[PDB]
Amino acid sequence: LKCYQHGKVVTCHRDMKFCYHNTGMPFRNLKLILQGCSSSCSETENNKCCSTDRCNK
Amino acid sequence: LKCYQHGKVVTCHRDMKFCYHNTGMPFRNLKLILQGCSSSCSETENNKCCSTDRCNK
Amino acid sequence: LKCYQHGKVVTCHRDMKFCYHNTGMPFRNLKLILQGCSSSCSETENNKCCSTDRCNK
Amino acid sequence: LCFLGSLAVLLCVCTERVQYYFHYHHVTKLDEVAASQLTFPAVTLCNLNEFRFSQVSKNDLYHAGELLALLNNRYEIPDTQMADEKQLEILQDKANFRSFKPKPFNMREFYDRAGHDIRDMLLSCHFRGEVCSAEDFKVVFTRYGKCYTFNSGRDGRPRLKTMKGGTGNGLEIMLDIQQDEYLPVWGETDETSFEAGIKVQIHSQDEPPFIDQLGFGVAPGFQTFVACQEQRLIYLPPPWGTCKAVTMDSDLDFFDSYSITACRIDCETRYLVENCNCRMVHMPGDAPYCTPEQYKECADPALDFLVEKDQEYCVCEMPCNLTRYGKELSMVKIPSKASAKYLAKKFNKSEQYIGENILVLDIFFEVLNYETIEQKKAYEIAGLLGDIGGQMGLFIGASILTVLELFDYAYEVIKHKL
Amino acid sequence: LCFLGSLAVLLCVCTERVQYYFHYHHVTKLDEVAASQLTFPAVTLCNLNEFRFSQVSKNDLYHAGELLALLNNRYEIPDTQMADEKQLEILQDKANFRSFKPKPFNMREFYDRAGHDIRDMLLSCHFRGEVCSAEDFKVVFTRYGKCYTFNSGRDGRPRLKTMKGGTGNGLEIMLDIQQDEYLPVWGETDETSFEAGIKVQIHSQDEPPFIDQLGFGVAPGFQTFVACQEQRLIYLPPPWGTCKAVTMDSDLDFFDSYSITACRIDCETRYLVENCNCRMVHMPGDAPYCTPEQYKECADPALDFLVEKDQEYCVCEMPCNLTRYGKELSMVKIPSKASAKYLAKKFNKSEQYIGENILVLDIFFEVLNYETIEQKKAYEIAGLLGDIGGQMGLFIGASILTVLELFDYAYEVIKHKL
Amino acid sequence: LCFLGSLAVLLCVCTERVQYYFHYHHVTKLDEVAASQLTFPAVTLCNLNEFRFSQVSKNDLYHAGELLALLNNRYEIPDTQMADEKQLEILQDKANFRSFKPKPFNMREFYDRAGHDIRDMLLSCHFRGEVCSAEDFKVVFTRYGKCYTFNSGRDGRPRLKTMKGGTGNGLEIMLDIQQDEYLPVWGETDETSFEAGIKVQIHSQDEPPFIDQLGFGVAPGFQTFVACQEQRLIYLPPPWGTCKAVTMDSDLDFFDSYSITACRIDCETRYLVENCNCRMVHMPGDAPYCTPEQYKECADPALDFLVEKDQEYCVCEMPCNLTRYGKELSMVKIPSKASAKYLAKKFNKSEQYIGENILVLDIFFEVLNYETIEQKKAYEIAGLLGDIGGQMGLFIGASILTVLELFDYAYEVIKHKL
Ligand SMILES: *[C@@H]1O[C@H](CO)[C@@H](O)[C@H](O)[C@H]1NC(C)=O
Ligand SMILES: *[C@@H]1O[C@H](CO)[C@@H](O)[C@H](O)[C@H]1NC(C)=O
Ligand SMILES: *[C@@H]1O[C@H](CO)[C@@H](O)[C@H](O)[C@H]1NC(C)=O
Ligand SMILES: *[C@@H]1O[C@H](CO)[C@@H](O)[C@H](O)[C@H]1NC(C)=O
Ligand SMILES: *[C@@H]1O[C@H](CO)[C@@H](O)[C@H](O)[C@H]1NC(C)=O
Ligand SMILES: *[C@@H]1O[C@H](CO)[C@@H](O)[C@H](O)[C@H]1NC(C)=O
Repeated sequence: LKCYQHGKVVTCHRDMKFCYHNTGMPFRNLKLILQGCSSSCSETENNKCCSTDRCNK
Repeated sequence: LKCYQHGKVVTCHRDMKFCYHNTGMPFRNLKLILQGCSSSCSETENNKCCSTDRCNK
Repeated sequence: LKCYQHGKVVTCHRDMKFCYHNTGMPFRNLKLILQGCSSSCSETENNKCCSTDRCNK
Repeated sequence: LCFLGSLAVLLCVCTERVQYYFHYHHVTKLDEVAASQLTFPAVTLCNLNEFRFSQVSKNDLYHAGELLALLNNRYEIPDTQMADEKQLEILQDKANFRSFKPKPFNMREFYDRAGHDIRDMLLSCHFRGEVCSAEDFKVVFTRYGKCYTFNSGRDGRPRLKTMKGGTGNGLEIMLDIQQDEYLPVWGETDETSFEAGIKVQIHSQDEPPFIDQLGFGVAPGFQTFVACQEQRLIYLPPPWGTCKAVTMDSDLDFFDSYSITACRIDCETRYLVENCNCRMVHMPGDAPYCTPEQYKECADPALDFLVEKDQEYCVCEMPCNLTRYGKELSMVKIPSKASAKYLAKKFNKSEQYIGENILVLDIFFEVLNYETIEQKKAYEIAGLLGDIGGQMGLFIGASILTVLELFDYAYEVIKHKL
Repeated sequence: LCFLGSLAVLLCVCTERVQYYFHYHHVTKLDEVAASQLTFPAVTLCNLNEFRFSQVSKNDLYHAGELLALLNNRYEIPDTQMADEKQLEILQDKANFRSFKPKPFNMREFYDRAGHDIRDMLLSCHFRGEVCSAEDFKVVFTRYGKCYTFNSGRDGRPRLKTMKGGTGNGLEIMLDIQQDEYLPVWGETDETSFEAGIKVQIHSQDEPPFIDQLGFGVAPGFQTFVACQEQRLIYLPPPWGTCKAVTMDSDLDFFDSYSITACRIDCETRYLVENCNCRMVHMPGDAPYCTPEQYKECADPALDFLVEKDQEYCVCEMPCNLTRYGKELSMVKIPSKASAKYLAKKFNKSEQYIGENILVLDIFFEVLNYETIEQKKAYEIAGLLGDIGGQMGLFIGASILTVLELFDYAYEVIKHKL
Repeated sequence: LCFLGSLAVLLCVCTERVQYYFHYHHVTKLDEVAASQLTFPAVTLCNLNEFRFSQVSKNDLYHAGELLALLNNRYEIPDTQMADEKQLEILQDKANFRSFKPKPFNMREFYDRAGHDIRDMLLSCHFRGEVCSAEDFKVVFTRYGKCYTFNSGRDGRPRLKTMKGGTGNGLEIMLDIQQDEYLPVWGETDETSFEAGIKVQIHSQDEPPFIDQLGFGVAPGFQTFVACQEQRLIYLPPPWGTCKAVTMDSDLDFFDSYSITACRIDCETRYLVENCNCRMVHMPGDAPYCTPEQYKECADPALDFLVEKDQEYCVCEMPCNLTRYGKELSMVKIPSKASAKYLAKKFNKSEQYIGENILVLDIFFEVLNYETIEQKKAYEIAGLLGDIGGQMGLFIGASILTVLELFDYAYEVIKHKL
């Protein structure tokens, strides 16, 4: 799995599953922008947990 | 060599020779009870330095 | 390369080139006597930077 | 005429290559698995003092005055001379024995209230930022007295994990060792220990702690970053190497899993029960922890024979799922001149008490790595026939089919010829 | 009738031996190259305090009183209670704000004059006997504040070398940590650090320093011989192992070479610029170091989310030219009772100031060795056909020429026969 | 037409496989031999001071006042200013030289009575419980002055052994370093050493001690458990690796066995005897230890050229029976507040003298293991013909018997045909 990180292609660890994208997860008085590799999806509003390569665009 | 230790079968080290049994070796105001692997026999009264497997019963 | 060191044959390191002999290199109020392996020659007066084996005699 | 002379050249190379199999040689392979989850190793820690001074009573002094190494065998303060005045005043007052009636005694009860409680040793336990507390420490018993254990894995609590490196992602324990309440040492014995610090052993969850013979030390007044790097070992069963790989029920008389540390404790329990039916409080079993007066006849010299035999009396072998932990210390002086008057105000203590009795452990993984060192058998049976055919494919050329059809050659020799 | 029965014995051994190739097993080899020249590893060192006390002004307190963790959000001394009298007198005098007009602020300017200058930290830098000086230390910026770097290799200065072992052939740095000018800590926060010492990370020249997560510590008042032994690592590209072996332009957005440390800094720069266009002073880039009041809304929680996610948010892989450095500490107490009154006279300082604020690093190679650990692929393609022929030279006897001339056998089967 | 086209495919694979032999590649194998007996490594230890202060006389000051680095070249106290009053009173009284007649001088006699006697350094030597004594320490001479050696193995005493792990089964040496009798350091030279502790090198019995360039340090006021784990190394002779495996008489001009440490001392002895027929007291030989006034012309700069050449002047190679010793320190603060007034009463010393000048080494094996790392040649001659036959058994099918009977084919070509 070789999906993106802020404009750089980066392979994941071979134990790690599908990656994701998020313009959310507020956590404070703020609205974060996250993108990276992952192992657990929590798709409610924008967590695009797509298991295809180069999916986060 | 796989002789006993207080009711458990236990292999010795491959450098170690015959094992033994002893209801003796006083050493204090007491009469000890010993059993284990060894490399030197001192058979005077009860040191059964038998080189057969499972000999200490 | 297996040239001498004060009367003992000694191989050099395989990265190290020609060895030498010197009854010079004053450096103080003295006139030194040096002999050993080396990697750079500076032959002015007596630095016999000969690249043959057992050359320093 | 020459085929007989090349078969012996085959037979010499075949005999050495079948004896090369009977050496059971083995090579070893080192990897670095960049893992993503790692289990935290179980940290245990013991104070270097066995019984605190301000929590022993008259009957504890009357029943075990010689086991405390404080009293005379005829029940007096033996060398009460030129030690102290505050220690000596409280000593003779709790050693009067003027019509002091005795009480029922129990050694396991003595170690539960005269050791070191963790509620006043520990000041701040941490884990990755979230605030650890006091009841995460499973109490254990070993030879230094009362000892605690972080991340035990037993009694229902799961095994904690970590997923980040660096110094901010492990324990940060600000302990306190209380040097004032150590035992007075105005006497002189063979077991005398002048030191004052904590012994800490890092191990996996399956072995019981063995602080007597495997733990390092951490000095007070020095915060010590202790790195870690988890290793994994896989050894081979005999005759390649040595294992107790049969893990159905090998020697687990009081435990569940097998380990080289748990062998020696199970040894020293089964030996002592065969002598006077005792066990010490650091010995797991079911026979009763025996009376202090009975300790002096049988239980003391039976174990002091073990430290004098000049051999490991009870032998065993290592298992082959061993996980060690390599460590790399470093020290930083803790009670700073900027930070002196805050810690004395907060923990309600003196100023000079800070610079002597404050210790800060800090244990963390360095890089999330996995250094596995395993043994593999280097000449298996399936490589024997594969290497028996390199030379007969070169020397004589004959395949085994030329020997397999040589059976069909024999039909015309025993049936038709004779 | 039997040749069909031996071909399946060949086909089973051939299928496992072509699947043994698809495991991509690898063995590793350890050498000890007795080298003759070795490059000195770049030593960096940071004080454990971020901003000195005696070099902050009114406007620095007015603009960043909450980032200093010294002031109230409504601009007062919050817990100014029972700390000191000399610290408290100078504090309220530089925190009056009675018609104190503000000034233009810049955080990069604040760290250049309120950190720790090396001209009064360092006292005696050495290298193999010849006297090192103060301007050999390239200034760097990391999370502990202002940090220095010996033997950087950048900015035109070449990489220094060493050619002899022993303690007399490396650095001998008599530092001074100045515990008087630490920040007062009468408050209490989550980032509070009571310690007082130097964190020192030894690394190769290509990685930027990462003192937060890889450096050990050296306590003051103790000269610590720190040995070294240079290792070299060669890992393999996938699917054998993992490398970013393509080094044309992999991720070097602000650096030139690739390393596992420089991945995380390049990660945390590119993440923060995608949130509020800031960067901290320890973040290489081109976007502006942003205002202190803007740090409190966006820049603070965006990075404190990173220390709370409980995963490495940005992943990458190790390169395969790694050179680590194994270390082995040891300590010797420096300010001797013979040498007390000379150091206080020479450096013009007190007596008790010596035994608290003097540190002597001493880093040197032990033996000029080279411990290389490389990975080699253990079943290549050229060993496949070499080991496909051991069994067919044994089972059936047939070479591939008997299959190569079997094509010439087929000319008499399709042309002449049919 | 095609057999010529498959022979070149054989010839390419055969040429690379005979050049693979000429690389002399080698793999290395790591075991863990669970041994039962282990020999104790020879511990040496040196104080960091060369000559004690209270045992030098007038003529020692008159003859070697400049070698002591205490006097003026025109025989005066050079910088006798603002050091001390008790040191300065005894200094000018033993440096009067008012009609002080000189005496016959000998440097070897000076080091035997002005170094550090072990009878007042050592307080309690132990070994596995049984009480070690003072005369087990063979006196040796190295560059720090007078140094001692436990478990030497020479002079008739056998090599001691150990058979149990743990902290209670090795040395427990309560040393004393006597900081009061260090040299006064009110001057300033290049060799000035402010520190005060013990340098301790653990080595095998065959190498002479080399404390200058291989030993760690132990600080006073800290009991340091020093673990050990015995390694064994087997290197290979050239052209596989490098050995001086010929051990008949290689370079043993003043020793018996060969070692990389004993090479450099034998070098620096044979070099200095070729310059002015001197030797220092730490140089084994037969030429006389020369006069102090003669040291200043020839013997001083001939050796200070050696520390300036920026190369190892005399090279050699490592042997291949090397036994190293890996170590892992840890520290515990010794003079406890409970144990302060006993040690001051027993050894008849002050209270503040205890916390500065008491050191407790403690060296012990951790687990009775044996980590052997040996080099084995990976492509021998007997594997060459074994791997020359995998391809000719596959490419052409021809055995060497088809070449061996090709000689019998040639009888019908040169005799009958022509
Ligand atoms: C023991 O080792 C085997 C082989 O490595 C492994 O699969 C297994 O999980 C291990 N068992 C335990 C309980 O660790
Ligand atoms: C704080 O210490 C003093 C001094 O002994 C004591 O009187 C007081 O009770 C202590 N406070 C608490 C809450 O323990
Ligand atoms: C990277 O590794 C290769 C193979 O070991 C080596 O030849 C090369 O010099 C290395 N490059 C750098 C920049 O270190
Ligand atoms: C030396 O220290 C004293 C004490 O503060 C000071 O007055 C004096 O100026 C200092 N000397 C120098 C050269 O800094
Ligand atoms: C040298 O090495 C050989 C081979 O390992 C060994 O048999 C021999 O005992 C060693 N000799 C000495 C003196 O250690
Ligand atoms: C003990 O120390 C005192 C103080 O110097 C001294 O007078 C006395 O002689 C010492 N005792 C012995 C036995 O050395």
